[PDB]
Amino acid sequence: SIFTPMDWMFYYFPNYSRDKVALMARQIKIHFAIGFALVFLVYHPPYKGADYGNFHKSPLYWYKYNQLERSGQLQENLRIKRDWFYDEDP
Amino acid sequence: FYILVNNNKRIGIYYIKLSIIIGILGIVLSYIIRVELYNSGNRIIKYDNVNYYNMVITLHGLLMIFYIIMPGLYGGIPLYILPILSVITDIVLPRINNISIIIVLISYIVVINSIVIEYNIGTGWTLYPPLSIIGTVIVNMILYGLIIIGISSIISAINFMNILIVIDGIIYVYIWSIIITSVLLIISLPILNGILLMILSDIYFNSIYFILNGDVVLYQHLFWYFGHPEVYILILPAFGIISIILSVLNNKIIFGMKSMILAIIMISILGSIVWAHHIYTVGLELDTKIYFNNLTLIISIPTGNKIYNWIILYIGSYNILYNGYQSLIFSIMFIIIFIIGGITGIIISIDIIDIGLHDTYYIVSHFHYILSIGAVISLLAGILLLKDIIGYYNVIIKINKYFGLLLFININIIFTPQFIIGFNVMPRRILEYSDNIIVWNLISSIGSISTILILLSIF
Amino acid sequence: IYEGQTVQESELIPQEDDWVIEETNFCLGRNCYVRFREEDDLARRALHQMDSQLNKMHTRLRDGTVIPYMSFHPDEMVDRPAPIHTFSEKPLLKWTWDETYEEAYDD
Amino acid sequence: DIPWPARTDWGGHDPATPFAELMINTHSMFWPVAIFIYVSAIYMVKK
Amino acid sequence: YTPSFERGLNPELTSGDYGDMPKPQPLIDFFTQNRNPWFGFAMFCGFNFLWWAFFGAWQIRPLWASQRKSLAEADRLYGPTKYGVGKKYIN
Amino acid sequence: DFPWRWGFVAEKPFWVGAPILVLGVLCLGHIIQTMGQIGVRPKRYTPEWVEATKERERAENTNPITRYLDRRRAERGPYYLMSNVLPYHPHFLWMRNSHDYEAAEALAARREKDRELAAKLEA
Amino acid sequence: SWSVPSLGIKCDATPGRLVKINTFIQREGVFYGQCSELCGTLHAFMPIVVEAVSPEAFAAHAKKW
Amino acid sequence: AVRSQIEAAVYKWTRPRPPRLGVAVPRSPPGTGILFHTNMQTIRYSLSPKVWVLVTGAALVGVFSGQRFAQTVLLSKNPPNPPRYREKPPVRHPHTPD
Amino acid sequence: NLEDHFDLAEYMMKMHNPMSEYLYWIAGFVSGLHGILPLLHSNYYFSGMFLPRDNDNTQLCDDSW
Amino acid sequence: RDWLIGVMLGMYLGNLCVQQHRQYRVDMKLFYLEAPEHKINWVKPRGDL
Amino acid sequence: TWTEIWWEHDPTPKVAQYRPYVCTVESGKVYWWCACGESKTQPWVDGHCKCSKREGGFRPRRWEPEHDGVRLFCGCKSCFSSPTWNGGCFTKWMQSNPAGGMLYCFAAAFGFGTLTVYRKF
Ligand SMILES: CCCCCCCCCCCCCCCCCC(=O)OC[C@H](COP(=O)([O-])OCC(O)COP(=O)([O-])OC[C@@H](COC(=O)CCCCCCCCCCCCCCCCC)OC(=O)CCCCCCCCCCCCCCCCC)OC(=O)CCCCCCCCCCCCCCCCC
Ligand SMILES: CCCCCCCCCCCCCCCCCC(=O)OC[C@H](COP(=O)([O-])OCC(O)COP(=O)([O-])OC[C@@H](COC(=O)CCCCCCCCCCCCCCCCC)OC(=O)CCCCCCCCCCCCCCCCC)OC(=O)CCCCCCCCCCCCCCCCC
Ligand SMILES: CCCCCCCCCCCCCCCCCC(=O)OC[C@H](COP(=O)([O-])OCC(O)COP(=O)([O-])OC[C@@H](COC(=O)CCCCCCCCCCCCCCCCC)OC(=O)CCCCCCCCCCCCCCCCC)OC(=O)CCCCCCCCCCCCCCCCC
Ligand SMILES: CCCCCCCCCCCCCCCCCC(=O)OC[C@H](COP(=O)([O-])OCC(O)COP(=O)([O-])OC[C@@H](COC(=O)CCCCCCCCCCCCCCCCC)OC(=O)CCCCCCCCCCCCCCCCC)OC(=O)CCCCCCCCCCCCCCCCC
Ligand SMILES: CCCCCCCCCCCCCCCCCC(=O)OC[C@H](COP(=O)([O-])OCC(O)COP(=O)([O-])OC[C@@H](COC(=O)CCCCCCCCCCCCCCCCC)OC(=O)CCCCCCCCCCCCCCCCC)OC(=O)CCCCCCCCCCCCCCCCC
Ligand code: HEA
Ligand code: HEA
Ligand code: CUA
Ligand SMILES: [O-][O-]
Ligand SMILES: [Cu+2]
Ligand SMILES: [K+]
Ligand SMILES: [Mg+2]
Ligand SMILES: [Zn+2]
Ligand SMILES: [Zn+2]
Repeated sequence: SIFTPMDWMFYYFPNYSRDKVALMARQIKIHFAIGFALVFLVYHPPYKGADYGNFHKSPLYWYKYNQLERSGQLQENLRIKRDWFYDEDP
Repeated sequence: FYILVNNNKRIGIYYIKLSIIIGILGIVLSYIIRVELYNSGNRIIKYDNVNYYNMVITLHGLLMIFYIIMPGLYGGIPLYILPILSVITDIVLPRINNISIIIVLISYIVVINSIVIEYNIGTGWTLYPPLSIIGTVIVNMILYGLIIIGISSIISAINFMNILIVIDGIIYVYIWSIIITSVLLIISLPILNGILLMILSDIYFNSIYFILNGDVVLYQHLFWYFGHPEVYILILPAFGIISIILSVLNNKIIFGMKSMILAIIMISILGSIVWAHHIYTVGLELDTKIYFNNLTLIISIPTGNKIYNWIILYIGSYNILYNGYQSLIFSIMFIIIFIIGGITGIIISIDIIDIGLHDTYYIVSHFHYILSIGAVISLLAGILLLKDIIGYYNVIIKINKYFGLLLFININIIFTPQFIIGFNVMPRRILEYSDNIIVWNLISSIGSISTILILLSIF
Repeated sequence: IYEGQTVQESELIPQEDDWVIEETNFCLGRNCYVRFREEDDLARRALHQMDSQLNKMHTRLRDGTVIPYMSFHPDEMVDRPAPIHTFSEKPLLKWTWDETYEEAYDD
Repeated sequence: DIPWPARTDWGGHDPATPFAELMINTHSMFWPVAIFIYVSAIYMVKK
Repeated sequence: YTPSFERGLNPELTSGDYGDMPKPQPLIDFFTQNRNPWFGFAMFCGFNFLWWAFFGAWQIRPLWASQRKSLAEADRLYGPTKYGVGKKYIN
Repeated sequence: DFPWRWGFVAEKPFWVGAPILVLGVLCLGHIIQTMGQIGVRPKRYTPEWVEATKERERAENTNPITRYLDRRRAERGPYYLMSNVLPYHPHFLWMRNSHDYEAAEALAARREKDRELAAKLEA
Repeated sequence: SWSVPSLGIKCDATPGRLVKINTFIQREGVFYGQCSELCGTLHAFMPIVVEAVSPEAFAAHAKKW
Repeated sequence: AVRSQIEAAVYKWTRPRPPRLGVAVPRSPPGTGILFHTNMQTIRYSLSPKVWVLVTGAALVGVFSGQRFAQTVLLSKNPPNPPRYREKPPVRHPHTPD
Repeated sequence: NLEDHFDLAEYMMKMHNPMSEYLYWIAGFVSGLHGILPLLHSNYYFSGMFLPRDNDNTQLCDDSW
Repeated sequence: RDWLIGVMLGMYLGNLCVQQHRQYRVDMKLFYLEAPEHKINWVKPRGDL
Repeated sequence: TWTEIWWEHDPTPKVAQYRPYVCTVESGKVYWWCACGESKTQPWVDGHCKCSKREGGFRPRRWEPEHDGVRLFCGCKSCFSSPTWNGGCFTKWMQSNPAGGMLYCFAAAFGFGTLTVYRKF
């Protein structure tokens, strides 16, 4: 089990956790596979994950985006505030 | 007799006595450094004699690690109480125990004799080639000491492992700490011996491993493969002592005994596969750096569990018991100090942060808080706890609140500024420095002279 | 985890209405450095040290039983300072179980 | 650029490259977490 | 220093005969430790170490007055221009 | 059962003796290390050399971000720098009247030549 | 070890390894550094000074030298 | 006057109910009074859960309310940066050989 | 025998000869000298002075002493 | 339960440094755009001594 | 609340004062502290309270200072560090008057927040 207090595992799944020695082995094996899978399935795969046009936009993104879009803040935020180096000296 | 004695308890005393004696030379070397770093410009070392300073830092590091702290925590206390904590009478291999302490002394005499007779040059305690293999004979002598010290460490590790066969009681947390430290020595020492032989081959047998077409980074891998387990070998016995002191002096059963034991085991396994965080700036592969950085952070998880288990040991203890005993204060001080050292270790584990903080005094302060304060205080705390059993006297340390307070304040003055200096930035292993770092270096120097004065008060 | 011994309600019923927890002092007394006599030679000072061992002390309860000095670890069970030979007789670690055999009993 | 007297410079100072800024921001990002770890533990060091 | 007798929130509970036992006192006495001059010297002391630990030794400033002034002039005359409140700081 | 030194110290309240000892030990440490440098007056800490460093910093625009950040912090609230109030070297005790007169003449000459070059550059 | 703290560079100069470091300097200035690997008697006496100037200034400087 | 009413209301609502023991213990025999004495090792006096929340909640409001007070009254906002004007750099580096 | 019960019986029973303690302290003192004496010897060998004068390797004012 | 106080105390003190970092990033974004401390065509090569 | 709702077999004191008693004490002298709150020579046993009469489980609490000075003594009779004061008197007061406790804790927290924020900012 992952991020699971084993006292809960003992209580709610007595038959499954009846053999504690076997249960300990599964704990090691399960987390061994996860670590192995992360390297070869999340990190390794080549030429993948570069579709930057498909950035995930969660509902919280749209809630804040629409709130600023409704007002002028979004337009004001995106506006370039300064595009010159020196100010004119009077 | 005095040299022929095989009694393990006597040998344990000899380890403590020898560490103090060698400690004086280590303290002298440490004092030479901070006096020189008081301000820019030479103070006690001539500009034409800068080679001596390199030897001072090299010996300061070597003596303190292999000749002072390791014998004190792994040879001194364990040889005294470990057979007592076990229900057995004496150590399993009595004759081996005798030769181990004698070996440590002979290696010390070889090292100090080399100072007097050989030309004084330095290459750091890590002995990085090619600098180590283009030096004079003092480097050859230092190698002989390390190899000789390695023999004593391994045979002592064999001695402790045999307790599992004869132990007639329960394996307490302290016993586990010593056993796992022995396991680390058994697996790490042979690797160290192999690479040290290669250093000798280049120095003395015309080998070409550390010249062009021979990767010098090869040494760093093999050395640090032993190097980092060594720091964990130093501290793990300290963890065992803290567990005993806190439980005994608070009359509280050790909470989560199995969690403590598994934490020690986990640290050793992780500590054996994270050595390359000492090699971030050499230009390792991207995936390699990510792996070591990720696994290095994981070491905090088991180390954190032990910290919290210690805290609950002190919480809720009876108020009527006097809490001003030096042993209790030192044990509590260790938790506060170790957290500082460990947290800074996690900061420098991030490799991009380490790019700026490698080879700076921030790293110095990191391992001083853990070793110079934490390990020493743990060794002091254990010796104080066993004062009645050991039976030493003629010192005022058992109930001395002035010594504890002054030591804590002044050691923090030495090494807190060194964190700040790290960002300024001041490199390590340096005698001169820019004028604008004087203020912080001056404050630490005042801290160093103050600490030495405090030691005279114990007598 | 350990949370003390289990207690049944019947075990808490007193045999008298005036029973209260016994007020026996478990402070062994006032101590300091062991103070030897100048007249005592090496042998007799050793006897003096052996007679000042806190781990040989106990507190006698009202029923005649004594609660001795106890420690979590056996390091506190040897004479202080530690003698050359400590555990001449192997310390016994007492385990408890519910198993029994008929030979031990008689009808 | 150069060290200056009695400066904490916690996390670094005076970046001149985008990578230099990254080093400082990374330390500042973790610094509050370090304080939380220390304060939470130390507050419970007591009887 | 013949401290006073503080009767407390409930005066009835301090109304008995104290004999030789000490009598309760105002809380200011605790902070002054009965005006022990050495607690006050050790007090003046406490503030000095604290000040050095967080702000540095400001007891050296009277001796550093002349050399600080020269440093201030050098920054203003030859150092990089400061703006606004930045002029208050000299390195 | 203790010598005079401990009997004297252990008699006093801990928080009376402790703060005095902390200050005393620190003061002794500073005094001990100051013994070996009485009257040492390096030229690089003289006013003339200090001014020259300021000239170099202005030309090199040294640490522009710290100066910017210091101004920003001060505008917002209370900002205190040790460098502002404390000496940066330990030889300040002896160098109240020390000067390097050779540097003063050279620096003045270079400043005069620079003024000529500036006028020529203005053209 | 070639260290320039302001540029965020600390790369070990190891025999047999030609390590590659990329940088992009944003502001002009002079950035000081020191060797960050113990290398012998004068490890403390081989500083690193890098001065960044405008591209037009650099082009003129490069041509002259 | 109002303080007394609110004080009484909070006092009544915060009186603790008997704890729901998370440990297996027997029932004390009926009619059993005081059996121990005051020389027993002191047991820390702990607030009841309701009181702890109210007191703890008040501190959280206090600390962050104080933070807002400082930021709005004691501290000040940055004024706009001074205008950047074209300045003349020094003619020569002070160490340029002559 | 009663005398042999305790390890280091003379010391533990507070009858030992003080010379043993003096030798231990002397041994520690000699160990410390291994850091100071070679410092003085090496300084003289390469400079002709046992110890430097502070900042003697840098430019000093005329009145410096 | 008391340990929660340490968590809340640590969170508050940690949040103080978050605010400082937050203001620091705002200041840095304005350095190259508006700060007069930022100068160009200023540093000239010293040349070999 | 151990005596109030958890355990009914320990003696329960009366609060003499929700503030500590300041007293000057001398090293080498033994003092006896009232654990019932009914003595009239607080914070010391007067010879007529429950502690003096050994009634209802109340006994005098022995105490001895290491050094001479002025020390704070528990008036609430429940401080963890009794006889000495450690702040339990305020804690026990908040249990009795939680509304007042909120006001003090808010005020103390407000001051701490302002000073810490003002200096760091
Ligand atoms: C096929 C080819 C054939 C070829 C054939 C060729 C043959 C060649 C042969 C080659 C072999 C030669 C050697 C053979 C050895 C035989 C052993 C044997 O059987 O002995 C029985 C024999 C029995 O003696 P006995 O005749 O019955 O009489 C004994 C007494 O009556 C009372 O009995 P006891 O045992 O109690 O008395 C002994 C003891 C009794 O005295 C004491 O113990 C004194 C009281 C203690 C005071 C406190 C000391 C400090 C605390 C130390 C704590 C750690 C101790 C560790 C254990 C001890 C280690 C030695 O005193 C000593 O022996 C000296 C003790 C030294 C302790 C050292 C502690 C550390 C010192 C740190 C120095 C720091 C400064 C640095 C600079 C200097 C560096 C050197 O053994 C001994 O007792 C004597 C041993 C003497 C030999 C020791 C050799 C040491 C060499 C060290 C290396 C030096 C090289 C570099 C030189 C540099 C100089 C500066
Ligand atoms: C596809 C491939 C499949 C392959 C399948 C292969 C199948 C192999 C089956 C193996 C079955 C083993 C059966 C024997 C079990 C052990 C029994 C035993 O030792 O009897 C005691 C026996 C003494 O007899 P006794 O009188 O019954 O002892 C009474 C007790 O002393 C009195 O104590 P007590 O009664 O209070 O407590 C009893 C017990 C108390 O202790 C226990 O009960 C411990 C129980 C757990 C042991 C570990 C089991 C494995 C756990 C799973 C690990 C899976 C990792 C997967 C990784 C996959 C990656 C791909 O005591 C002991 O066990 C004492 C011995 C402990 C030695 C530990 C040495 C360090 C090893 C690391 C510790 C284990 C960490 C596991 C991982 C932790 C993190 C999750 O011990 C000895 O004879 C001592 C000999 C000492 C020799 C030392 C020198 C050996 C050479 C060293 C070379 C370097 C080693 C490097 C190690 C690195 C470690 C990190
Ligand atoms: C910056 C000013 C510097 C002043 C100079 C330094 C003066 C010396 C101070 C020495 C203090 C020692 C205290 C005892 C050690 C602590 C152990 C402990 O806590 O356990 C006690 C006790 C445990 O039970 P126990 O068995 O009775 O004690 C065992 C002892 O360890 C057994 O140890 P023992 O055998 O050695 O016996 C010690 C015994 C006897 O202790 C003594 O003799 C100490 C008596 C108190 C003296 C305090 C003098 C303060 C003078 C302040 C001057 C301020 C102006 C400076 C100039 C500013 C210019 C801008 O202690 C007691 O009876 C415990 C009393 C409770 C602790 C009181 C600590 C706070 C005192 C008030 C500090 C006020 C600072 C204001 C700063 C304002 C700056 C502008 O209960 C506690 O743990 C107490 C909890 C904490 C209560 C106090 C809370 C802090 C005070 C309010 C805030 C103050 C800061 C405001 C800043 C505002 C800035 C704008
Ligand atoms: C880190 C520091 C801070 C630490 C703080 C924390 C500490 C916490 C506490 C730790 C406690 C740990 C456990 C302690 C257990 C103690 C058990 C015990 O006492 O065992 C009994 C044990 C022995 O007692 P025993 O049973 O009566 O033994 C009877 C003997 O076996 C038999 O009696 P005997 O009379 O027959 O004895 C034979 C005696 C025969 O005696 C004599 O004949 C003596 C004649 C007088 C000689 C005196 C020395 C002369 C020196 C002259 C120098 C001239 C220089 C000229 C310079 C000219 C320059 C121009 O000696 C010998 O024959 C052999 C001597 C060999 C060893 C001594 C070596 C000395 C150094 C040599 C250096 C060589 C350098 C060469 C370099 C060349 C390089 C090329 O005690 C000791 O050995 C003494 C231990 C003392 C310390 C006890 C612990 C106290 C607490 C710690 C205090 C602080 C210490 C700080 C370190 C030291 C700082 C300097
Ligand atoms: C109302 C007041 C203000 C409230 C604020 C609220 C804030 C939110 C928190 C949540 C709300 C809390 C509300 C609680 C309501 C009450 C609930 C309850 O049950 O009450 C009854 C309950 C128990 O009642 P009881 O059972 O009757 O017993 C009451 C007794 O009084 C016994 O009481 P106790 O045992 O609970 O005593 C607690 C004591 C217990 O503490 C200990 O025992 C500590 C022992 C170890 C001390 C270690 C000292 C430090 C070592 C440093 C190492 C280096 C040394 C260098 C030396 C150099 C040379 C000199 O805790 C402390 O002393 C606090 C330690 C906190 C961590 C310290 C480290 C701060 C580091 C911050 C980051 C630094 C970055 C630096 C950046 C650069 C510079 C700016 O009492 C409480 O809950 C009391 C809570 C009060 C805690 C106040 C702590 C304030 C500390 C402020 C630190 C500020 C740092 C500023 C710098 C920041 C830079 C970023
Ligand atoms: C006893 C000695 C000792 C100990 C225990 C440690 C422990 C650790 N060390 Fe240390 N280290 C040294 C001695 C030691 N080290 C020495 C001597 C060097 C320099 C060698 C040389 O270059 O010469 C060094 C160098 C060193 C480096 C830099 C190497 C280099 O590039 O030069 C790093 C980098 O990450 C590091 C990391 C760590 C970490 C992550 C731990 C961890 O074990 C710390 C874990 C502990 C904590 C984190 C605190 C406790 C936990 C908590 C409070 C809760 C959980 C916390 C978090 C999740 C953050 N060490
Ligand atoms: C155990 C190891 C240990 C210990 C205790 C110390 C203690 C001290 N060290 Fe350190 N030090 C190292 C290990 C240690 N050191 C290492 C490994 C390096 C890196 C080497 C290298 O650069 O290659 C180093 C580097 C190092 C440097 C950097 C040198 C340079 O790069 O130029 C400095 C500078 O001040 C320094 C100072 C100090 C000081 C002032 C003390 C102490 O004075 C601090 C306070 C301690 C005391 C006042 C003494 C207390 C008593 C004991 C420690 C002995 C106790 C004995 C028993 C209990 C038996 N140390
Ligand atoms: Cu090159 Cu150091
Ligand atoms: O080594 O950490
Ligand atoms: Cu490491
Ligand atoms: K120097
Ligand atoms: Mg390096
Ligand atoms: Zn009473
Ligand atoms: Zn109270």
